[PDB]
Amino acid sequence: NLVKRYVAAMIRNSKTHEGLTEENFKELKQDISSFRYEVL
Amino acid sequence: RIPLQIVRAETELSAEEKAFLNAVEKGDYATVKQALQEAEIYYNVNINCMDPLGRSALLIAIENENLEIMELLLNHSVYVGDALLYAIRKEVVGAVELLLSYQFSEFTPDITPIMLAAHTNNYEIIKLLVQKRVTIPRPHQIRCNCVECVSSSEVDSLRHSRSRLNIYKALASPSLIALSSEDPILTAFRLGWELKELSKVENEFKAEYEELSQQCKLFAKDLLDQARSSRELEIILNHRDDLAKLKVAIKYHQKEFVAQPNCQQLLATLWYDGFPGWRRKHWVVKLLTCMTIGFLFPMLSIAYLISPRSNLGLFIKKPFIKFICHTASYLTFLFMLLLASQHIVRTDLHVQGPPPTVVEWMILPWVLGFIWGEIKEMWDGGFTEYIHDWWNLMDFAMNSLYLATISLKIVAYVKYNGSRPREEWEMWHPTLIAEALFAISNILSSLRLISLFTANSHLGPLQISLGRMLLDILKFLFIYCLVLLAFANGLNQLYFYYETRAIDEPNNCKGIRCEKQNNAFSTLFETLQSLFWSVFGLLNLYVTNVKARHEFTEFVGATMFGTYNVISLVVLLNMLIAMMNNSYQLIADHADIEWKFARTKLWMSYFDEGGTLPPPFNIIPDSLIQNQHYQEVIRNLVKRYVAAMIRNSKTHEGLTEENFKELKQDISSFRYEVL
Amino acid sequence: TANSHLGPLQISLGRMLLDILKFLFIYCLVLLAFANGLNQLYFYYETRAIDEPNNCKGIRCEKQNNAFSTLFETLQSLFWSVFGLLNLYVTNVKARHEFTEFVGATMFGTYNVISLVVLLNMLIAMMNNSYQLIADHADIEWKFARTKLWMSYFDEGGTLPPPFNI
Amino acid sequence: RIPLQIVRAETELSAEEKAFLNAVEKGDYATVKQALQEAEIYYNVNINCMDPLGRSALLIAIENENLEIMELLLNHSVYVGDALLYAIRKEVVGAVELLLSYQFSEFTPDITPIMLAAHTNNYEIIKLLVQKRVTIPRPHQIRCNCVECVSSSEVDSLRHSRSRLNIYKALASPSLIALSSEDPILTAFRLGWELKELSKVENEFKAEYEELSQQCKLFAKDLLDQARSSRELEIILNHRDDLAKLKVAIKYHQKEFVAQPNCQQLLATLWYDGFPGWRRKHWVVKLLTCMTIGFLFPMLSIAYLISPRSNLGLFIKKPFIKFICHTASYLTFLFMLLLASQHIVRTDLHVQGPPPTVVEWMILPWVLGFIWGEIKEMWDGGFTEYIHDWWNLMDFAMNSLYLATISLKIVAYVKYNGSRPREEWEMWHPTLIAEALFAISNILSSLRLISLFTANSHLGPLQISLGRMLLDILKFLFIYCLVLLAFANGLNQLYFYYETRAIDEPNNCKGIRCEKQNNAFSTLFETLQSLFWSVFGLLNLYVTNVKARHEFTEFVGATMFGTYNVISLVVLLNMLIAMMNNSYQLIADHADIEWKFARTKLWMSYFDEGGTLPPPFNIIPDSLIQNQHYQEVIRNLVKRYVAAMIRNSKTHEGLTEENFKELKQDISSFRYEVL
Amino acid sequence: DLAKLKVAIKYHQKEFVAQPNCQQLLATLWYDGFPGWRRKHWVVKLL
Ligand SMILES: CC(C)CCC[C@@H](C)[C@H]1CC[C@H]2[C@@H]3CC=C4C[C@@H](OC(=O)CCC(=O)O)CC[C@]4(C)[C@H]3CC[C@]12C
Ligand SMILES: CC(C)CCC[C@@H](C)[C@H]1CC[C@H]2[C@@H]3CC=C4C[C@@H](OC(=O)CCC(=O)O)CC[C@]4(C)[C@H]3CC[C@]12C
Ligand SMILES: CC(C)CCC[C@@H](C)[C@H]1CC[C@H]2[C@@H]3CC=C4C[C@@H](OC(=O)CCC(=O)O)CC[C@]4(C)[C@H]3CC[C@]12C
Ligand SMILES: [Ca+2]
Ligand SMILES: [Ca+2]
Ligand SMILES: [Zn+2]
Ligand SMILES: [Zn+2]
Repeated sequence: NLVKRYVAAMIRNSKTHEGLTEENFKELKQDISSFRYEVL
Repeated sequence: RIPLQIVRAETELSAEEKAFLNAVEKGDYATVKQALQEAEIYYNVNINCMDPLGRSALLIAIENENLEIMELLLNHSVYVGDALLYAIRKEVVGAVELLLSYQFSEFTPDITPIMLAAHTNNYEIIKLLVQKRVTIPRPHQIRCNCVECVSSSEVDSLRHSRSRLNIYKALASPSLIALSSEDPILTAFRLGWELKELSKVENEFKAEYEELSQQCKLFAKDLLDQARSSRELEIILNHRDDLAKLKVAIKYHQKEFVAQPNCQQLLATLWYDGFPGWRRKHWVVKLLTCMTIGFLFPMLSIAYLISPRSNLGLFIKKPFIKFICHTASYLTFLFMLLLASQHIVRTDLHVQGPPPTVVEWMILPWVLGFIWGEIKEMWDGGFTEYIHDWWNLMDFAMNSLYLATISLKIVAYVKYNGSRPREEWEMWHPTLIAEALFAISNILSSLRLISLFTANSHLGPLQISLGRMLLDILKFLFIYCLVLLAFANGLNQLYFYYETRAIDEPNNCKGIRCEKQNNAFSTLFETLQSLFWSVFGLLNLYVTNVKARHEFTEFVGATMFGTYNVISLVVLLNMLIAMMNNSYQLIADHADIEWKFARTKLWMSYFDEGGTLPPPFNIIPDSLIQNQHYQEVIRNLVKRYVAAMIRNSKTHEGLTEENFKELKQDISSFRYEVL
Repeated sequence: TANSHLGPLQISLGRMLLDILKFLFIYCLVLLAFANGLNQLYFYYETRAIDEPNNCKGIRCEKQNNAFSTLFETLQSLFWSVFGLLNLYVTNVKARHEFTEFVGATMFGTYNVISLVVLLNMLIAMMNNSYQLIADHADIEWKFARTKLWMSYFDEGGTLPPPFNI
Repeated sequence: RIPLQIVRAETELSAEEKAFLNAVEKGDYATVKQALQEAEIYYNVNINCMDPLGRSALLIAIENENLEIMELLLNHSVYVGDALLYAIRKEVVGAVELLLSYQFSEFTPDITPIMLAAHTNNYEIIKLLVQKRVTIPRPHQIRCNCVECVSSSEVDSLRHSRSRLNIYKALASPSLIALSSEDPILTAFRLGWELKELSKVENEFKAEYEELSQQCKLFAKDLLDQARSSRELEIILNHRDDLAKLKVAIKYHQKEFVAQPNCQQLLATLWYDGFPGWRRKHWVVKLLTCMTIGFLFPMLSIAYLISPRSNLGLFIKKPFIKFICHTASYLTFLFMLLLASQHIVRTDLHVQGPPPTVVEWMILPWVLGFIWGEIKEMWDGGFTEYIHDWWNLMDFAMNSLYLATISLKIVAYVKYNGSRPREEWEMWHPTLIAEALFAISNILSSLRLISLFTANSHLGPLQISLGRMLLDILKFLFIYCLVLLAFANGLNQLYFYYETRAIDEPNNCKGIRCEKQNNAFSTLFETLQSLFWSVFGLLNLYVTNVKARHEFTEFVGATMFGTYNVISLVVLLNMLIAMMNNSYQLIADHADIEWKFARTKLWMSYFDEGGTLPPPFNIIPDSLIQNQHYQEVIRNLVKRYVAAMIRNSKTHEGLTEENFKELKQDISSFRYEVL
Repeated sequence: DLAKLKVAIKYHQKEFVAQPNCQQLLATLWYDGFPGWRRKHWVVKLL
C-alpha cells in the first residue's frame, strides 16, 4: 500500500510544464498531420 | 550479479480491458461506445476496470477534460465514488458541475469535496459547492476531556490529527472566509489566534499550523489593503461588535494588520491632534516646541484641575502633549533623584534616625503618585492583563522598594533617638538598609526610561532587537550557571581546608574585595563570587596560592581555575556572540513591523481619558446603522479583493494549458466539420 | 536533550566544539613556538626561591617571579597572559640588560597580538559560520538525540536508580 | 497641469510606406510583390523605408524568420548593410546562410559578424562563418607605447576600450577555442591568464574581464571532465609542448583544473607510490606506519648514500616517505632546539665567550643543511620564482639570524677571554645579542611548521582561511597605526614636561615594565609602548597621574587615554571582528579548491629528484608520436564536449519557439494545399 | 519492541526518526502514565 501511494504521488509530481507542453505539441502535430492526410 | 525482478506483482488485466482503457485515454466517441455495448452484451470488458497505477476509466476521462466521454460513462453506470475529488483537485469547473449534476485512492477517507475545494482555494468551485448546501464539521476546543475526542485519539491518533489539520486547513482558506463568513476580518483574526495557540499544543505539526495562521493574518491585511477612502478605513477600524477593531487586532497580536500604512496614518493624525503637520516642520522648531511644552509641565495640569473645559484645560487632553508632560514629569523625578545625593542638600550624616530632607519631601508626592497609578492600573482596565505587560513587574519592584524605604525610614525615626558616628553602627541598622534600598530603586527608576524608546523612529527597532537577544541571554545563563556551580563546587571542595581568619590576614580583611585578595575559594558563596569576578579579570592569580608548601594542591587549583576560565570565556562568550549574531540576522527582516506594533500600543495608552494627570498631580483630589454601513464596506472590500486575487491567479502555465485545450477543441471541431 | 529549548543549544555546542578542537592545534603550535623562544632567551637569569620575597618562585605569587625561567613555567605564563593575569614586569630582569628586556617584551607583545587579535577573532568567525550552517538542520538532530535518550529508558534493564541498583 | 507632448519629433513616413511595412510584417507573398512592382513603376514606395523604432523591411523579415520574403527583398536591391548581425544575434541558421550566400543601428561599428557570432556562442553559426575565411584582429599587448595604440586611446578612449573588450570577449568563447585552436587547453590557460592580468590593469572594466577569465577556466575544466579513461588523462597531463601540462596549469593558477577529481586521483596514486591502498587501511595502523617510517629517519638516508639503487636505497625516493623523513628531521631539529635551553646541557653561565655545547654542536649540521638547501633553491629551479613563494622570506630570515648568531658567537669567543658575572656585562655584549637572535630564530623555526597544514585534510582549508583573514589584518593595522601615532603624539606632547629620572623613581626603574609603572608618556617610544600595552589591559590607570597637583593636565591626559581606549577597542576591534567574519563567510564557499591546489603544489615539490636527502644529510658529499596521440585525445574530448554543450543548449523557450514555427509553417502549407 | 526504529537509529537515519508520526508514537510511549501531558498547565506539570 505504501509503495503504491508513493509511486502515484511521485508519478504525477513528475508532471511538469515543460513535459506537458512538449506532449501537447507532439499530439497537436500528430493530429494536424493525420487531418492533412485525411484531406489529401 | 544482482537479479532484478518485480517482487510486488500486480494482477494485470486482460487484453480486452486494455483496448477499452486505451480507447478511453486516446479519446473516441465511437470506439468507447461499441466497447461498452460489447461489454453489455458479451461481457467481454469489465466496466470498472482499473489501471495498476491508480487510474480508472472515469479518472482518465477527468484527466482528458472531455465531457462527452464522462457523460457516457456516467450514463453507463461506472463507479463514481472518489471521482469528484479528482475533478476538484484538477480545478476544472465543467467536470465538477457535471459530476455534481449526476480500493486504492489518492485521498484520505476524511476528505469531503468542500474540504478539498477549500484546500485548493478556487473561488468558483468553492462557490458552486457552497450553493449545494454543504457543511464542514466543527473542530473541537483545544483542551477536551470528552469521550468523543479522547477515545478517537486513543484508537487512531494519526487519523485524528490528520482530520483536525485538514479541517483547520479548510477553514483557513481566504475564499471560504470571504464567502461563508459575514465578518471576514474578525473571522480571520480569531482563526489566526486559534491556529497560533494550537501550533504550540501540537508541537510536532507546528509548521503547518504556523503557516495557516500566517495565511489568515495575510488575508486580513490584504482585505484591509483594498480601502479606497478614509471613510471606509474609519468604518472598518471603529466597528464595534473608539477604535474598536484596532484594539481587537492588538489583542489578537495582528502585527501586520496594525502596521498597515493607512492605519498608521489614522493613528498619526489622532496622535498629533493639536499639531496640523508635525512632520512638515523643521527638527529644530520641533525640538523647541517639545522643550517648551515639556518645561510647561507645572502648567497645563493645574489648569486642567481648575478649569477642565477651558481653552487651556483641553490642551493636555491631546495624546502627544500628554506624553510630553508625562516624560517631563519623569525626567524631573530623575533630576530630583540625582539631586538627593548631593552635599548641598544632605548634611548631619551622623544621626541614627534623621528627619527627611527637603529633596525627599519633594520626592514623596512623586512616589505616592506612582503607587496610586499602579494601584489604579490593577483595577481600571482589568487585572488579567496587568500582569501581561512585563513592564509592570519593574514598576511593582520600584514601588515595593519605595514602600520598604519609607517604612524603614519611619521605623528608624521612631525607635532611634540621638546621634552616633557611622562606623559603630551595626551591620543591619535600619538606616543602612533604607539607603541601600533607595539606591536600588534609583537604579530601577532610571532604567525604566528604556520603555520610551519605541516612540522614537531610531531607538525603537533597536529595543526590539534588544528584547530578541535578551531572549537568548536567558538561554545562555543556564549553561553558564551550571558550569559556574560545577567549578565552584570543585574549587571550594579542594580549597576549604586552608581557610584562615580575618584577624590573621592583613588589614583585618577576609575576602576578594580587599587590596590583597584572601580566601577566594574558602566558602561556597565566596567561591561563587570569585568565579563570577574572574570573568572580568578582577580576580588575581595569587588567590590559588596557599600558605603551606602544598604545590600539588596549588597546581590542581590553578588548573581548575584555568579550565574554568577557558570554558567560561573562550567557548561560552564566543558562543553567545554567535547566538546573538544569528538572532539579530533573523530579526532584522521583521524589525519594523514589531516596532510599529509597539509604537501603536504605546499610542493607544494615551488616547483614553484615564491617567490624564501626571504622577505629581494624579493624587490631588443605533447599532443597526453602524452594522449596515460596515456590511456595505465589507461587501465592497471583499469584491475588490476577490477580483484582484482571481486575476492574480492567472498564470503562464494555466493560460498555456487553456490555450492548448481551446486549440485542440477547435481543431477537432473543424476536422469534424470537414469530415 | 530532553528539554525543548536546551536541546538544539547543546547540539550547536557540540557543533562548535568540533571547531574548538581544530583551533587548539594552531594555538598550541603558536604557544610552543613562543614558549621555546622566551624560555631560551630568559633562562639565564633564573633566581632561587630564597632570594625572592616571601619564598615564592612562580607566577602564582603577589610579585610574579621567574615567569620564563623554565619551560613549564613559560607555558603557564603564556597561557595565563591570554586572560590578562600576567603582569608586564615579568619581562624585566635584575641586571641592566635593556636589550634583552626589550627583545623579551617584543616577543611577549608579538605573542599577545598573535594569540588574541588574530586567533580569538578567527575563532569567532569560525564558530559564527558553523552556527550559521547548523542552524538550518538543528531540530532534526535534537529530535534524533531526544529519541535516542527516550529509547534508553524503554527497556527493563536499569529500572532501579543508582542508589538502589546494587 | 503638466503638458505632455513629444519633444523629439520623428519624421513619420507617408501612408504608402505604412502599407508596405505592414505587408512585410504580416507576411504576404503577393501584396509585397505588387507593392515592390508599384514602387518600381510609379515610385510610390521608398524601398529602403525604415520604422521610427529602428526596424527596416529586411530587419522585420529577419524577425519573422521567413526566407521567401527575405529572398525577394534581396533580389529587389534592399539595403543589406548591418543586417547579417541581426540574423546572427537572433541565432537562426537559414537566414545567416542566405545572407552569406548573397543610419541608426543597434550594434557598435567595431563589431564584425564573426565577433558577434563568437559573442552569441552558437556552434553552428561560428562553424559556418569560419568556413568562409574570416579573421579576428589581434589585440595588442597590455603595455604598449606604440603610436597605433596611444594615438587611438588619445583620440577616442571609449571606442578603444570597447573594441578591446569586444575582441577579448570574442576570443574567449568556448566554441571558437574548440574550432580555431589546435590546443584548446593551452589556449584556454593562456587566455585566462591574460584576462586575469588585464582585469587589474583596466580597473574600471574589471568585472567583465574577470568573468571572461572564469569562463575560460570553466571551459578548460569542462574539457578535461570528458575523459573516459586513465590513458586519456595521462596523455593530457603528460603532454609537453613528468606531468608537464599539470605544471603549466599550476603556473597559470588554474585551480579548478588542478582540483579536478581525476587529476587528484592520479596525483594521489603518484603520491602513495609504495603503499597500494593507503586510504583503505585503518587510521591506527596508518599512524603506526607513519611513526615507524618517521622514527627510521637516520635510516633510509645513509642507505641512499651507500647504495642508491639497492632494495632500501629506493625507499626514500618515493614522495610520501620523503615527506615523512623531512617532517621527522624538522621535528628532531625542533626537539634539539627545545633541549638547548635546559640545565642538563647548559652550565658555566658566567663566561664571556663560551665554547659551544654538545647540543649546539649537534644543531650546527642542521643549520648548515638549511642554509645549503636555501642556497640551492636559489640556483636550482630558478631565481625568478624563488621570491614568488612568500615562505622563502621566512626561511631567509631564519638563515640570516642563524648566520648572525654563529658570527656573533665566533666574535665573542675570539675577543673575550676569561670569566665575568652576568650582571656587570655591558648592554650590547655580543653574547647577549647572540642569545637574543638565537631565541628569535627559534620562534621563527617553530612557527615554520604551519606550512605542513596543507597536507592534512582538516587543517588545510583552515590555513587557507587564515591567509584570507590575515589579508584583512594587514588592512586593519594601517588605521590602527594611524590612530596609535595620533594619540601617541598628543599624549607625549602633553606629558613630556613631567619627565623624571631613574634615580628618583623607586627601585631605579624608569618605564612601564616595572612594579610601579613610571614615565609612561614621557618619551615617544615609551608612549607608543604604553598605548600598545593598554590594548591588553596591562597599563594601569595611575600612569596618567603626575607628581604635582596639576589636576587639569591629569584630567586631559586621562580623557585622551579614555578616548584612545574607546577608539582602539570598542570601535576598531569589533570592526575587525565584522571584517574577518565577512571574509570568512565569502571564502567558505571556495575553500576546498584552494586547499587542493595548495596540497597539489606541496605534492609536486616532492616528486623531483632534487632535495631527496633531508637537511641533516643533504650537505654530506619521438615528439611526433606524443603530439599525434594528444591530437586524437583532443579530437575525442572536443567532440564529447561539443555534443554535451549542444544539447545542454536545448531550452524550453527555444524548443517552444521552434515548435510554434514548425506548426505555423505546416498549417500554412496545409492551407495552401487546400486553397 | 520498536525494531525498525532501532535499526534506523543504528543506521543514523535522522530524517526517518524525526518524522512527526514516529515522534507521536514515541511521545505516547513516553508519557505512559499521563494521558495528555502536553494538555496540562506548566505549573501543574512542574508540581
Ligand atoms: C544620552 C543621555 C544624555 C540620555 C539621558 C536620559 C534622557 C535625557 C533621555 C533617554 C531616553 C530619551 C527619550 C527617548 C525617546 C523619546 C521619544 C521622542 O518622541 C518623538 O520624537 C515624538 C514623536 C513620536 O512619537 O514619534 C521624544 C524624545 C524622547 C522622549 C527622549 C527624551 C530624552 C530621554 C528620556
Ligand atoms: C541554573 C542552575 C540553578 C541549574 C542547576 C542544575 C540543575 C538544578 C538543572 C540543570 C539542568 C536541569 C535539567 C535540564 C532539563 C531537564 C529535562 C526536562 O524534561 C522535561 O521537561 C520533560 C518532558 C520531555 O522529556 O520533553 C525536565 C527538567 C530537567 C531534568 C532539568 C532539571 C534541573 C537541572 C538538572
Ligand atoms: C598540538 C601540538 C602538540 C603540536 C606540536 C607540533 C607538531 C608535533 C605537529 C604540528 C603540525 C603537525 C603536522 C600537521 C600535518 C601533518 C600532515 C599529515 O599528513 C598526512 O596525514 C598524510 C597524508 C596526506 O598527505 O594527505 C601527517 C602529520 C603532519 C605532518 C603533522 C605532524 C605533527 C605536527 C608537525
Ligand atoms: Ca505600569
Ligand atoms: Ca624554502
Ligand atoms: Zn472534544
Ligand atoms: Zn600597441
